[PDB]
Parts: sequence; C-alpha cells; structure tokens
Amino acid sequence: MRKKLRRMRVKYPVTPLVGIEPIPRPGKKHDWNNHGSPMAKAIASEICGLAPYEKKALELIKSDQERKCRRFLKKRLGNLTRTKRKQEALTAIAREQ
Amino acid sequence: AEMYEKHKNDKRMPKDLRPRLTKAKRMALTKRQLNMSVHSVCKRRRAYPRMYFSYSE
Amino acid sequence: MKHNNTLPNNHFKKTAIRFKTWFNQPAKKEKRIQLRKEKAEKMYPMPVEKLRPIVRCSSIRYNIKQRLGRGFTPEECRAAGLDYNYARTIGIAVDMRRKNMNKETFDQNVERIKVYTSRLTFYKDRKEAKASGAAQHIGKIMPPKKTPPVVQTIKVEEIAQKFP
Amino acid sequence: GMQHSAHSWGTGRAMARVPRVSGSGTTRSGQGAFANFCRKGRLAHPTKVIRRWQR
Amino acid sequence: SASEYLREIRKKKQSDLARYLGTIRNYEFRLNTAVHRAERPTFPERAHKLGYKAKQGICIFRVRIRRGGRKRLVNNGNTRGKPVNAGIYQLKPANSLQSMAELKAGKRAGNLRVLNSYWVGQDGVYKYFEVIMVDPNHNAIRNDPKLNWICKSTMKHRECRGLTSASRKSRGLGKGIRYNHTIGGSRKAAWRRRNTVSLRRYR
Amino acid sequence: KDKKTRKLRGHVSHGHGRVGKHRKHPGGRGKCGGMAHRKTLFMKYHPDHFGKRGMNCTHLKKNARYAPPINVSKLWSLIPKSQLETIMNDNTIAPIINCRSFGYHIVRGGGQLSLKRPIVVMARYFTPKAVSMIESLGGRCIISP
RNA sequence: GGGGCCGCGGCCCCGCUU
RNA sequence: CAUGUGCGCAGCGAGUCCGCUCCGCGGCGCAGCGAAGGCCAUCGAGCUGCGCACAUGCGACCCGAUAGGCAGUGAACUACGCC
RNA sequence: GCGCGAAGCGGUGGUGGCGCCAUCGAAGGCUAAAUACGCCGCAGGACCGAUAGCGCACAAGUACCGCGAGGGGACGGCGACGA
RNA sequence: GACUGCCGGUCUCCGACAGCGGCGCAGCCGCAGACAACCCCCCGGACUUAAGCAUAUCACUAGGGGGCGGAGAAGAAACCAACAGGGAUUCCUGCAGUAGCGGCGAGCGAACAGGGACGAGCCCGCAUGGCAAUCGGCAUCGCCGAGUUGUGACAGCGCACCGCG
Ligand SMILES: [Mg+2]
Ligand SMILES: [Mg+2]
Ligand SMILES: [Mg+2]
Ligand SMILES: [Mg+2]
Ligand SMILES: [Mg+2]
Ligand SMILES: [Mg+2]
Ligand SMILES: [Mg+2]
Ligand SMILES: [Mg+2]
Ligand SMILES: [Mg+2]
Ligand SMILES: [Mg+2]
Ligand SMILES: [Mg+2]
Ligand SMILES: [Mg+2]
Ligand SMILES: [Mg+2]
Ligand SMILES: [Mg+2]
Ligand SMILES: [Mg+2]
Ligand SMILES: [Mg+2]
Ligand SMILES: [Mg+2]
Ligand SMILES: [Mg+2]
Ligand SMILES: [Mg+2]
Ligand SMILES: [Mg+2]
Ligand SMILES: [Mg+2]
Ligand SMILES: [Mg+2]
Ligand SMILES: [Mg+2]
Ligand SMILES: [Mg+2]
Ligand SMILES: [Mg+2]
Ligand SMILES: [Mg+2]
Ligand SMILES: [Mg+2]
Repeated sequence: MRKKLRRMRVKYPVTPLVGIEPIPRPGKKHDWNNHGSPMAKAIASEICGLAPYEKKALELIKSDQERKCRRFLKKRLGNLTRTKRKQEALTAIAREQ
Repeated sequence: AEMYEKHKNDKRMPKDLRPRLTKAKRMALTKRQLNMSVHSVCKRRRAYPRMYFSYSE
Repeated sequence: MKHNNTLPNNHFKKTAIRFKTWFNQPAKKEKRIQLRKEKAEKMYPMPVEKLRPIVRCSSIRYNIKQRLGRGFTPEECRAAGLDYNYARTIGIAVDMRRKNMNKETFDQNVERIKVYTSRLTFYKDRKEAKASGAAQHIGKIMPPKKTPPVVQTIKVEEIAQKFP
Repeated sequence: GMQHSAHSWGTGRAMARVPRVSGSGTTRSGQGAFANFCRKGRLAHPTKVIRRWQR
Repeated sequence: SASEYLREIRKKKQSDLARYLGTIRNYEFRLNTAVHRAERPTFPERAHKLGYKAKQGICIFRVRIRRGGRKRLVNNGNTRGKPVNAGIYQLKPANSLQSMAELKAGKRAGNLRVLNSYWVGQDGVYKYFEVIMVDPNHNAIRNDPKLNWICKSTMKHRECRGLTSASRKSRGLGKGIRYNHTIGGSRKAAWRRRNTVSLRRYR
Repeated sequence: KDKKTRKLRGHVSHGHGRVGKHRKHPGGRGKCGGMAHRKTLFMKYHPDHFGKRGMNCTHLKKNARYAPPINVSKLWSLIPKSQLETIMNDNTIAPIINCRSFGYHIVRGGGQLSLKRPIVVMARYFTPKAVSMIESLGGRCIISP
C-alpha cells in the first residue's frame, strides 16, 4: 500500500536551525551565479565574436523565426535549459543591434 | 680504504664507494624529500600542532 | 532434475569462481588485537578512538535509532567554541560534508563536544604525557547507550486531554 | 597427477583408451596418466581445503 | 587575471582567431613526426590546470593519433568463432585516443613520467595532444613538494596502468549507482569480489 | 549412519541399474526442457515458473518499503517484562505504545487485545478493525511519525 | 549516398595554391 | 562444496541463530491476499544445528571421443621460386 | 569513436521527456591502515608414507626423446660406521 | 687457528643500443632486461550450458600484449538518499540468489542501508611589485642557467638487544 503510506506519512516534528551561518569549506568555495571574470568574457566575445551556429541563430531571431531558432539551438546544444538561455542571450544581441 | 679517504668529501663519489643498496633504493627519494610539503601544510601543522592529552569520564 | 523441490539457483557454472576460505580468521584476530594494543601503547595518554557525533540513521526503517557518526560539522565545533582544525588535534573527528540539518542533532553534538573537552587533561609534550600515569580510555568515546524503550504511561482520565 | 600433456591414443592401437603420457625416449612415455587408476595419476575426487572442517 | 582571459579565448574554438590558429597549428603538428618534443605548451593556461610548471624537468611532448575506431586485426574478417564476435569495422577502443597519445609519449621518453595530456587540435584524420612529462631524476622535481610524488616508484608508467587523467576515464571509476562495476578499485576487483564464494569456518 | 556407498561395495552398477545406468546428463543439465520434455515436471510442481507477472519496479528499496505489521493481540507483549507488572496491576494507568520504537509500523486487527483496558498506540497505519478494537476499550490510535 | 576532413577567388560550374 | 527439500535427532521456543566483529535490533518466524491501487485475517510453530537420502550447479562415479579455440614451433623429409 | 558542442550556474535524483523539489560541484593531483598473494623463510597438521605424497625422499627437471616449440621417468633401508 | 658460522671482498665471457630520452650540458643522468602469485591497463576466445542452435551461456574468463609495487588499485562525493536524513576509499557481514537482466529460455544478477574491521586527510592553479621573495648546475658564496609564455616553502627519525639453564 505504497500510495496510502506515502499519503498518511507524518514527518517527525523537528526544529530547524535558525541562527548559524555556514563556515566556507576549504576547496569548495564558489559563487556560482557570478562565476567567471565578466570583463574577461566580454573581451573574448569582442575578439572572437560568435560561433557559426550562433550567427545563424541571430539570423533566425532577426528574421522573426524564433520558433525555428529554438529547434535549431536545441539540436545544436542538445539541452533545453542551455537552449533557452542561449536564445535570450542571443535576442539581447539582436535587440542592441 | 685509500680511495674512500681520497673521495670522501667529493661532490660525486665513485660508484665503488657508495653503498650498493639496490637500484630501486638508490633511486628512492630521501627522507628529507618525502617530508617536503607545501606552505599550507606547514602553516597548518605549525598553527595546529600535535596535542598531548588524556580523557576520562 | 526430478522431484518437487525449489528450482536450483546454484551459480557454480563459471569455472572462474574462486573460494575465500577463512583459515586465517583466528590468526587475524590475534594479529588485530596485537596491533590495537600497539596503537594504544604508541598513543599512551590519548584515547585510541576519535570523539564521534551522534547522528540519526537515514531511512524510514532506521530513523527510530541513532548511531555514531563520522565527524562533527565545523559549525558544531564553532558553537562548541573550537576551531575545527584545532578540534582535529585533540581527538575529535570533523566531517566537512555533513549538513547541519536541525537543532536537535546540532545541540546534541555541540553538547557532546563540550562534555568531551571538559573531560580532557592536557600535557606539555610527549615526555610529560607518557609519565602522567593517567589511565587512557579504551573503546568508543561516549557511545550512545542501547536500551529497550521505556513504555510511557498516562492516566486514563488524561487520555482524552492529551489525544482528542 | 595433472602435470602432463597426456591424451588418449584412441582405439585401434590394441591399448586401453586411458590418457597416455606424450613424448618418447623415457619409461614414462606412453604410460597411463590423469586417471585415479593410473600410477602417478590424479586421484579422482581430490581432497580440497574448502571441505567444511568445523561443525 | 591573465588565466581568465586565456581561458575564455580558449573556449571560443570556432572564432576567426581559433580557426586560423587551428589551421596553422594543425599544419605544423602534421609536418613533425607522430611523437615529437614540443618547445612549450600551445595553451599554457590549460597546461597549468593539468599540473605543468615552467620548471626544469617538466617537458611537453606532442603526439598525434589517427582518428576513428580501431578495426579488429584478423586476416579476411575471419574471426574463427561465433557470429556475434565476427564484427570488424565499427569497433571502438576501450581506452581513449588521448590515452593512446600518452602511451606513445610514455614509450618515447622512457626516463620521464607522464603527468597529464591535453587536446591541442584535431582535423578529419588526426587528433593532436600535448603530453606533460616530468623528469623524476632532475633535482628541481625531486625537491618539489607539489610534484615529487611522481618520483616514487609506484608512478612508473602511469599511462600504461590507466593512472593518468585521460587513461583513467576508460576504467569506469566513479562514485555511486552508475559506477557499481568498479566497486573495489577496478572492474577486475569488483568481478573478483563478486565471484568468490566466502566459505567461513563455521557455516 | 554411514553413507550409501559403504553398502554398495560388491554390487555391480552401484545403485543405478544395469539396463538404465548412471550416465552423465540424460535429460539435459539444470532445469532445461521445461516446455519440452520436463514439461510434466513444471506443469505439476512449478506451474507459475514461466511467464511474466506484474509491474516491474527497477530497484525496489527494502528500507523505504519497510512496514512490518503487528496484530493487535501482541501489543501487550511489547511491554518489557519488568515494566509490565506495574502496568497490569495499575488500572488507572494506560500504557503508551510507540510501535515504531519496537520496529512495527502497521497495526492489523488479528485476535483480541490481551487486556480489556485502554491503551494508547502509536503506529504508521492502523487497519479499521485495529482502530475499532483499540478505541472501543477507551484507547487512542495515533498516527505517529 | 550523406557528413567531418578549418584555403582563396570569380560565374553547381570555372580558375587558384597554401 | 554451495543451495534446497524430506525424514530422523538435538537445543530453545513466539521466538530463534556464539563463531562478520571488540558487541547481528542481520535473517527467518509470530498471517496472509493482490500486477497494483488497495485489503488485512474467522488462522497456523518456528528458528538453528547435526546426520542421511535425494535434486541441481560444479571435473561431479571412474575412464573414453571425432571436434572447436587460443598461443606457439617447424621447408634438416618434401613442394616451388631465387642466388 | 564520430557529429554537434555548453553554462554561469551546473550535475544528479534505478536513469522517456518536461517541471518541481531535494542533494552534490565533474571534466586537475596526492593519500596510510584495514585487503590480495607465489617463490622463499618459519611454525604447525585427525594429511601421504616410496606404484602414496610434488614430476623428483636417490648424481631430478637428471638420465633420455624430439629439427623445433617442447616432452620427461625409474631408482629408499646390513650393523654397535667396532668386526 | 682444524672443522665450522655470519658478513664482506673478488666476481671471466655471452645476454639488456642502428639505441631512446631529460638537464645549458666542460658534463651528469634515466629508460631498456628479469620477475608473471598477488595487482593495474589494453586485446580477447572456443570447448561447454541451453538436451539442436544463431542471441545468451561459458566470460567481460582462458589466453596474449603492456605496466607496477611490497602490496597494488581505489579514495576525500558533480555520492547516497526521500529520512527526524546519512557522509572518502578498501575489506567483512548483510541486503540477496533479492530488485532486475534474459530465445523472460538456459541462465545471469548488483546497490543503499543496518552491523563491523580500519580509520586521515590534503594539494596544484589567479601568490609580491617598495624589485623571483624560487630553483638547477658548477671548477662555489661567485659565476652560469631555469624562470615573468610565472618560479616559490621540513617533521620526523635512530640505537641497543644475553648466555647460562
Ligand atoms: Mg600421485
Ligand atoms: Mg626548457
Ligand atoms: Mg575466435
Ligand atoms: Mg553398468
Ligand atoms: Mg538408487
Ligand atoms: Mg533402455
Ligand atoms: Mg517440440
Ligand atoms: Mg551430486
Ligand atoms: Mg577426455
Ligand atoms: Mg563449433
Ligand atoms: Mg593458430
Ligand atoms: Mg540544482
Ligand atoms: Mg528514483
Ligand atoms: Mg577533484
Ligand atoms: Mg613398499
Ligand atoms: Mg613417486
Ligand atoms: Mg620422429
Ligand atoms: Mg620491462
Ligand atoms: Mg569446462
Ligand atoms: Mg548445446
Ligand atoms: Mg548435450
Ligand atoms: Mg552441437
Ligand atoms: Mg620491486
Ligand atoms: Mg596507490
Ligand atoms: Mg555474466
Ligand atoms: Mg605557483
Ligand atoms: Mg641442562
């Protein structure tokens, strides 16, 4: 009776820890939301420009084909989450131009 | 005995006068070299040295 | 095969199957006792065990009981008043990957460090330590005592008050 | 008993089909091998240490 | 930092810059022999992540490996066996192409120890790798506490035993549910433990 | 007693017949032929051997699915022997029985309770007869964690 | 057969060489 | 030898099992049914060891193929070609 | 292996996709102990006792055979070693 | 100083080079060859079982190639989990002949736990700029070299150890 025991499940009442702050673990220190040097990413994007599939995805975005750009970038990258974020990184390029 | 006192304080002694341990043991790192550790391992052992203690309940 | 029996599940079809016999089992035990004695004699005042935390066991089968954990979190050592790198120099085990989940496991382990450090006598160096004449602790430091659960009792007029 | 390159010589040689020791030039050559009834043969069902010694 | 600018430039492998330097590096690596000693790292920042220092006794050897799978070496497809084992032409090696590059650099400089290797280029025919190799007899290494572990005798031919980063990847090592094939140290260590019958004294 | 071989010394065809024999593997090895020539052995003694039943659970977890039941009869047997005498000889005192502390998760309603007095029982699940038997006597069925 | 095999030019075609 | 089953014997018995270990809340049993959601008894002696018989996997009562494979060695006989 | 080719957040959640929630931080490196094991040394043993036990208790991998790779035996005993 | 014992000397020749490689390198070194029980990496059968047989099985074995060490390998979570959460690896017990895989046939077949043995954790990279603070070599306190395409750090060891009974 798996669903019934899961539904009738009662958590043990326990007290959460409200006060303490985490000690930074040595060797495990990252700010994952601001990872790289953002000036270094801007410089290399200025030098190197865009990849050929990124140029093709701008041409889909600029020609009002963001549906086809989504299919194209999903086929290129292979992951939907990076596909969504690549497209909004590329519409920001197409909007500033 | 004569050739030892000739090349005792030599940079490279002749191979006759070095101890013939084993090719593997001649190529071993020295105990000084094995004890070599990086600066963070030195500071940590220095700042948190070995403690000598006894526990009783 | 012939008769009514459970269907055979005997897996000796591979000719590569080895056998691990246990003829060393009484001999390994006497070697294991001798090494434990020599470890205790190498660290004469210091206990042979680390101080280890009391953690709750993981799944729903086993979360009714507590066992002895791997190490204390650094936030437990700080609340007890110790640097975790200092805590390793005295006989306390430190676990960097255990997460401080709740106040009950946290405060129990913080008290467990405080009881332990209160029970320590320090010595100046190794020669002062060996000549102390202090009896060292053998076995697990402050183990959780296994007991049969006591049955709690309430009065029958109080039953509707407690559990309506 | 199993340290030979012994093979049966087969039928047709007026000799029993037991494995014979290979080679020539020695007295061991052509003699029976590998069988419990053979001299210097492996005993059939050889004793093992995986026997249950304790009860 | 400088290492960040070198890294972000290195990630853009389809630039006009990278396709140019990809073309002339792959040209220059192909004119040399299969394993030949490089002068310096092509990507020094990438080599510094793999343990290269600009010290005496650390060498860079450059190895190319022909790409693709490795066919079964039999005469005319005759594998002399069951038809399940009769395949020839879509087989893939168990170890990496990069681990083959460490084997060739390791056999060439038999005095040196393979530290790591890294990709420096590829085309349709070849994959080019630079292999970081360490001299365990040079005193600059033996006095180095970050690196004199490779001077120990257990580090002889790390690439031949699957102990470098490229060669360890073929072994199936790892933590957790997906890597149960190698619990115990290796596949043979796990297979061995699973195929012994433990016969205790009192059973 | 000794083995059977010690009596079969002297008789040709140790115990396996002259016309038959003790041959190597007549019939095949193992339990092969379950649909061909040992089908009578499987139609008789293992008629549920072949085929598939039911929904496969890739990696069933034993500890997560652990829920051993206890009948409501044996609830009073969970009280420790020392503590049980002061509870049986006190009628205004009801015992609180945390079944999870004793390794029991479900309370099923088999048989009768050992004493007709209120008991407060804590478990993960109670069957409807287990609730009805316990709460008729004046006790409580509490779904504990 | 398709893809990968990082070159320039001009009208799939034609030059070119690196 | 492993794992079963049956019988006999043995200890304890709603429990039982020393022999992994420095200390089994591990297994099985005290209750089952269903693929499952779900249902849950009107209910039942087992556990462990020892011994035999028997089944199965193993070299498998002993001896026996023709074969197949993997790795090797031979053109001093003989076949051909070259010097 | 090949094609494609990431990210500042990413991986994973017995493994269709997507979303949640939860939990970790890969693609760099080292690390004792508990673990395995032949020769050999040592000590034992409900083992075998010269057709047995290792192939060999002996001038045993010896004699001997095979172009070669290789194959491979047999054979123990006076007494008070004083006569 | 007989006969002995322990240790050390001497230790022919063939057999490890078309050698290969490291270091500015007057030169100094390393690799090769053995070992094949244990261990690591790659290559990889068939007999056999399926009463035939082709997938399966044998078996990710045998075997071959390569490579170490006194052990090796592994190893400080991009882990397990779904709890009130545990916490490197290895080993034992156990999960368990189970979930599952499988001409769903023959057969194959783990994992988390729980208990235990043992326990230990660390590091490179993005290090100063009021000056490479670092290292190698030497015929040595001075040269030469490495190096800014970036160098940089010491906690553990040792000796002694009978002669009678
Ligand atoms: Mg014999
Ligand atoms: Mg240089
Ligand atoms: Mg074949
Ligand atoms: Mg007969
Ligand atoms: Mg009979
Ligand atoms: Mg007949
Ligand atoms: Mg038929
Ligand atoms: Mg039998
Ligand atoms: Mg035969
Ligand atoms: Mg065939
Ligand atoms: Mg052949
Ligand atoms: Mg996440
Ligand atoms: Mg799941
Ligand atoms: Mg890491
Ligand atoms: Mg005799
Ligand atoms: Mg003999
Ligand atoms: Mg002849
Ligand atoms: Mg070699
Ligand atoms: Mg066989
Ligand atoms: Mg068959
Ligand atoms: Mg047959
Ligand atoms: Mg056939
Ligand atoms: Mg060695
Ligand atoms: Mg290791
Ligand atoms: Mg298998
Ligand atoms: Mg540095
Ligand atoms: Mg006397």
